[PDB]
Amino acid sequence: GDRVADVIESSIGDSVSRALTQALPAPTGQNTQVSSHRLDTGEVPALQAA
Amino acid sequence: SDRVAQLTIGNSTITTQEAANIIVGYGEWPSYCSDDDATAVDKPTRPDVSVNRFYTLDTKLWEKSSKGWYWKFPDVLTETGVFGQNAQFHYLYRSGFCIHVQCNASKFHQGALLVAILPEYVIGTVAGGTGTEDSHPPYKQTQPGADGFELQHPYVLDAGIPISQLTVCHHQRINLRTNNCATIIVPYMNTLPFDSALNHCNFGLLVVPISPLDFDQGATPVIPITITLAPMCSEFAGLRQAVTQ
Repeated sequence: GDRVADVIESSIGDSVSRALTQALPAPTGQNTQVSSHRLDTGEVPALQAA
Repeated sequence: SDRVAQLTIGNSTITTQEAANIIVGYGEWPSYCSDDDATAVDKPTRPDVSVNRFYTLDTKLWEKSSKGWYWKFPDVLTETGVFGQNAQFHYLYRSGFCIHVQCNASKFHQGALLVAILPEYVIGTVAGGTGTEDSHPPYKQTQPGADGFELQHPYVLDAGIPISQLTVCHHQRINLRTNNCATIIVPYMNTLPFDSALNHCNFGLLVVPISPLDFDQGATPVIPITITLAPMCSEFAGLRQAVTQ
């Protein structure tokens, strides 16, 4: 018997484990693709934030 | 999405966090020679990663009373790597370039450099000062290698042409408040589709402080400048023994 909106709109009792991930099949090592020269701005795949 | 750049060519990679943009010289990308334009019948070797990659020459120190330096191309890379052996072993040569100049300093330093690409930068002499002697420059000064040569009279670029109008060629400006890199991409420039790397120099790279470097003592007084350059779309032809000069 739920009537107020503070309990209909609730997430209490959410037992499902919300995961950000997904296990995918990796039977072999990852293959390598062919790559060329890039001489552009904006995109910097070597600069990271540990 | 403009002040960061990753220049990847070959087995080399330059990251930048304080870029301006990339200049493409005269609006043309480097390329290979057509069959219409070619004349030599030999099949040219096109080594794609062993010579098309970034090389790093040496460092010059920007002091207060620095006047400028020039580096002649492709004299910079004739004693360096697999590029500089093929250039010795071959008679012809054809490549573009991607020049990259680094000068990092604080947010309490100030200064500006003009980084220009002048084709066919022929060198002049002071004529003894008086103007009577038809003197000529030595080989040390015409083609000085990767250690470069310093300008004595940078107003006239040691050729009688003014520094002011040099921004009609390719250029970027390294303003230490705004940037610390300068990327210029140069195509092949010649009347001929091919030429020899050891006798003819296609262009010169001028680095001139228009504004003097200034800092208050307490800071770091040593501010280097490093030239970093990649051949692009390189081609070689005409194979014989190796000759240095």
